[PDB]
Amino acid sequence: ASIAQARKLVEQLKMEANIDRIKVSKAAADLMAYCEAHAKEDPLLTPVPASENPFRE
Amino acid sequence: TVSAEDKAAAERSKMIDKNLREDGEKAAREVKLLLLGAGESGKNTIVKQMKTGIVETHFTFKDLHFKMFDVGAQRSERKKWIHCFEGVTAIIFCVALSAYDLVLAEDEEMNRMHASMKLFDSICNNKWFTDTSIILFLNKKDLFEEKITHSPLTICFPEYTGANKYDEAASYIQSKFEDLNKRKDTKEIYTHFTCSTDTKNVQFVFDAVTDVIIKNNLKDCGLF
Amino acid sequence: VQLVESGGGLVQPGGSRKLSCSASGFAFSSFGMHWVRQAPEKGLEWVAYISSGSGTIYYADTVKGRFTISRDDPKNTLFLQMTSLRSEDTAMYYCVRSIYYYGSSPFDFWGQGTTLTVSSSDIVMTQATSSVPVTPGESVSISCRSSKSLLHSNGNTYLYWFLQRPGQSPQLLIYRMSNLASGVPDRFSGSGSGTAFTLTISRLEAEDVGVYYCMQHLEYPLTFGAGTKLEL
Amino acid sequence: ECFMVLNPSQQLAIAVLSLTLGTFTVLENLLVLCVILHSRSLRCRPSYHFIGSLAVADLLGSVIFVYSFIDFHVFHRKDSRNVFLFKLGGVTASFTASVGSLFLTAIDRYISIHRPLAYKRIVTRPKAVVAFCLMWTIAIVIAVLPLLGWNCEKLQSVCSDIFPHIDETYLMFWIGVTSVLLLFIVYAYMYILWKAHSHAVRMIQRGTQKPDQARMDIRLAKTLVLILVVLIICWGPLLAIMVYDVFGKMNKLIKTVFAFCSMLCLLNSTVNPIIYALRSKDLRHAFRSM
Amino acid sequence: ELDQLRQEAEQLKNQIRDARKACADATLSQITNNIDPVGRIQMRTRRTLRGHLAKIYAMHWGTDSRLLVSASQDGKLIIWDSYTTNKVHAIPLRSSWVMTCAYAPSGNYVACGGLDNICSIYNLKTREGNVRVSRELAGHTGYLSCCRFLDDNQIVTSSGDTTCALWDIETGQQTTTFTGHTGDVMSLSLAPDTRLFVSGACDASAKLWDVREGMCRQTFTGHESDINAICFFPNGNAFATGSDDATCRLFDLRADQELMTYSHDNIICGITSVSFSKSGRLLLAGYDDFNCNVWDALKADRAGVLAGHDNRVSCLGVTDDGMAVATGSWDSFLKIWN
Ligand SMILES: CCCCCCC(C)(C)c1ccc([C@@H]2C[C@H](O)CC[C@H]2CCCO)c(O)c1
Ligand SMILES: Cc1ccc2c([C@@H](C[N+](=O)[O-])c3cccs3)c(-c3ccccc3)[nH]c2c1
Repeated sequence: ASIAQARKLVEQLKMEANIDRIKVSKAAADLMAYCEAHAKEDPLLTPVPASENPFRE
Repeated sequence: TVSAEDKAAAERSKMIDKNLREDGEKAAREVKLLLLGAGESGKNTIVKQMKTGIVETHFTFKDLHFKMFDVGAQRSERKKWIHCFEGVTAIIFCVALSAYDLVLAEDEEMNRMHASMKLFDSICNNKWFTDTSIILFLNKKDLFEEKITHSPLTICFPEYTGANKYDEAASYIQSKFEDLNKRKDTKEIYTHFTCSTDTKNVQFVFDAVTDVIIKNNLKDCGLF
Repeated sequence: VQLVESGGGLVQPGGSRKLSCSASGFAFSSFGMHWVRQAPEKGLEWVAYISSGSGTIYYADTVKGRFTISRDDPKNTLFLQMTSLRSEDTAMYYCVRSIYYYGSSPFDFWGQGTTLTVSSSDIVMTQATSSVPVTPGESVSISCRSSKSLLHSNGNTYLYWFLQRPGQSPQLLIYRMSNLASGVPDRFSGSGSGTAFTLTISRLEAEDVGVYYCMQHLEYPLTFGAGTKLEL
Repeated sequence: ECFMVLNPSQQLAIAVLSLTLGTFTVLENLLVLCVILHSRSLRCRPSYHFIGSLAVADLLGSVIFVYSFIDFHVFHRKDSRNVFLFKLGGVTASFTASVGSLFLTAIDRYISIHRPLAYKRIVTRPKAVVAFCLMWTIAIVIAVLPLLGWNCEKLQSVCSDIFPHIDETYLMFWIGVTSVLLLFIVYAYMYILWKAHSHAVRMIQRGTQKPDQARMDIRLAKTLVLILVVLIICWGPLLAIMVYDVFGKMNKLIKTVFAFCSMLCLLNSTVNPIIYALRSKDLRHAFRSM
Repeated sequence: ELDQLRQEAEQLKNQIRDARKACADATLSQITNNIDPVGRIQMRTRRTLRGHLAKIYAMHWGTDSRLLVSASQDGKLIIWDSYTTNKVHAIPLRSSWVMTCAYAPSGNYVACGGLDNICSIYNLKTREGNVRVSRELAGHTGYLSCCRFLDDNQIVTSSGDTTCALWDIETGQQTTTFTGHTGDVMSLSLAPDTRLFVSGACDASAKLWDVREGMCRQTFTGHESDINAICFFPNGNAFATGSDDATCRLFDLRADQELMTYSHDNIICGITSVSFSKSGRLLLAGYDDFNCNVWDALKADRAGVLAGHDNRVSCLGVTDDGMAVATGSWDSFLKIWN
């Protein structure tokens, strides 16, 4: 019933409300730092010369 | 003239191309008929007359193979998977024609034909089927004509103004949904007035698709 | 998974004969049909070929106009027909089917073969050792050399390291680059450096001791090197 | 000899009207080529392939023919036999290509009307391009090869009278081919209407549902009577004077009436793309959208 | 009795958004700025494929970073060799209507599934030289949305009703069932570490699902329409959601908030697919405006259009190392940019 299904909903919301969270600045900076770490091996980002020549013919 | 690996790996493309081009023209000889409209009303019986998920039915006559896409038990959003059926030749819509006389309703004090109208307006103005001509079937003719005598039609809808004859009362409600069409140039609506004792209830639609076929060719060559 | 081979016996030169192989209970409609001949004192050499669809047939260095492959899978008619048979053809034959993909394992499975007695710019590799006496309990390390550049522009070098247990049929060890094959224990290993190729066996058993052979062929003719039979 | 039967009073009028009609032809043909050659989905079907073939053939033929005609009459350049025969080949090649394009369009529509189930595979790009190239090769061959060998000075020729240096046998060959292709076009456009009317009658008789009359047959008649009327009114007298040319009777007026009948030959190419590439609902919608 | 239940419902709902509101510090644009943009960067098609007869719906890369798989309206699943354009082999399906195809990390198996609410799994590396149906999971009443292998033995599927299911290959019985979203589910992306996954729904909701625990870890609400595509960051702690309202958005798991919104006034039509590349630098999106945009994740500005498709772009993909970029649209061609 509506009352029976309301218990499940309120339980889900109250178990969701207590989950841990961190600031956006630290999470955003991780992706920016992640890009710098793997920046070198990015053929699409920095055009790699034709020394290795993939997909040639 | 490459190495031993490539001289034998460029023959794999040859066989796969020959299989693909051979099996791509075998499925181009079949017509595809959608049934986005209600089918559980009376069209099941019609399916049994010719001979959960998408229900594919295969039949044939007059050297044409028809693929009926009975979408009955999907029970999901009708907008997400509707573009997958774009390009079908025709859409078979079905009405039981035994509701105003019976006053079956049960849609929270609402007659079923208001819902049927709503469905017809939703499907006839759809963007994916602007070039597809709906084909409408009406079933349960005998029951309707036998119990129309005592049934007051004006009570359900006061807009009607006519007698109780079976061969004039039913014609009024056809425009109710037919006039809802916003594009009368190409999206024609057909009717057959099927019966459960009727023996030739599929030949009609066959003729219909021919009218859709030949005209379609005139769109390509340019005679129109 | 299995081969049914028909052919054998004693014949005379000039008499045409057909040697057939069938792969019942096994899909073979898209398999190349390498045919291999046994030298009692030397290595195996490839003698006939046909590809998928019967659209390509090859031949060895000195066999043009002598052999012919006929393949027809509807009736399981897959055989070799002999033309202009000569006396010096007393040998045994293997039939190996293999097809080529990316990442595939060419020559992954081998047939049984059959013997046959007859009344009486090619790339050549060098075997480091030959006719080595057999001794149990000793790890095996065998080297080989190539006449020309192994590395094709596609980057797929030909490094065949076939092994033959004492018995009826051989098995593959390395096919392209130091990669193990199917149906073989992990004790075996292979490696290469430039024109130097190496086969290694560390653990020994009643089945680890056998004969070994190598191929590196960018062209159509395929032929082993000198026989390195330990039993000899 | 001298076949320039001309008076400047009408010479100026003929020159200016021929120039105006040629400008009209090149303008409309350029517009048709621009609308078709977008390399979009329109290019896919062979019908627009044939339509563009007709458009480009008329575009080149009209300008070449008008340039040659103005150079011949208002400048009186007699030139030599070699250059003259080469110049006259282009007009014949262009006209034969145009008739072939009309024949191919008529055949395409005949196939569409006759059997509609298999039309999507019967007419396909490979067969279309094969027939296209075959027709072009036949046209160019009949245009250039016979003129190299067949000469009035050679043997058994009266020089075709009105034409300067044409054999009597060569003149009769072209007329028959053109008449046969025109007759086939007429037959196809008549059978299309016959089948459409039969289908409409079958639809009405059996009682199936779906402009009070038969919209299909009436619309097709309205579309396909104008084409026949235009074709007849454009190539009626020209195919008759050349027959009278074979007869051999020479008059002062007949040269003038032939010069006047050139109007119809140029007007046919003036008007054909207007009735072909614009009457189509698909083509008209494509032009309106883009 | 229902009044207090509803009251506590909006109280709990308001509690969560208040916590989210105080968590935000600054916009992503102000911290991702002050650096040089990639600029105008587009490339021609180095390869171009063929063979399909109808519109393609899904296609997946491989672990070897060369081999490919593709699925279309017709019952064909084709295996592609990207370097040399030759078709490795083709697999006939049982149902034409398919939306899901996937390639196993080991390369032994492939997964397919469409409108029949079933998930078929075929075996590639077969000793008998064929491709045979290894498994056929049937535990849904609807239509599959996305399939992503978790391992050689665990597969997570998204049903079309409301749910997701984590399966076992040997036994068709579901190992775990995730319920919620109060509506249909369209997209399902799986983390690189094979421990978490997300899902996009037709109710503008995105929920984190715990693979082992089996309960909703987090719930994300955004966009005013359906969600059609989602894909994890290569780091594995973020994702991007494409919606039918012609706007993409960026979400971070620990942040639990919106970061970046990608939209253009020129386009009004929605996104069909989204994908990433190496280092998470180029967010590629395939729309239904016949084009396929490529925008920086840090800066939403345009950086290149891979025009050249005659219909709506349906699929995407990138190599494991980040070398080439495949595509695919409702025209039967399947291009491989590089
Ligand atoms: C025999 C080839 C048939 C092509 C029909 C072309 C047409 C009938 C329109 C035609 C042909 C020739 C002329 C002039 C005819 C005069 O007898 C001599 C000078 C010609 C000038 C054309 C130069 O290209 C013409 O006005 C129309
Ligand atoms: C100004 C001009 C340009 C091209 C041509 C051609 C041929 C070209 N050629 O030499 O084959 C062409 C026809 C159509 C397109 S190009 C003929 C010609 C045609 C048939 C027989 C003899 C000559 N007169 C021409 C006059």
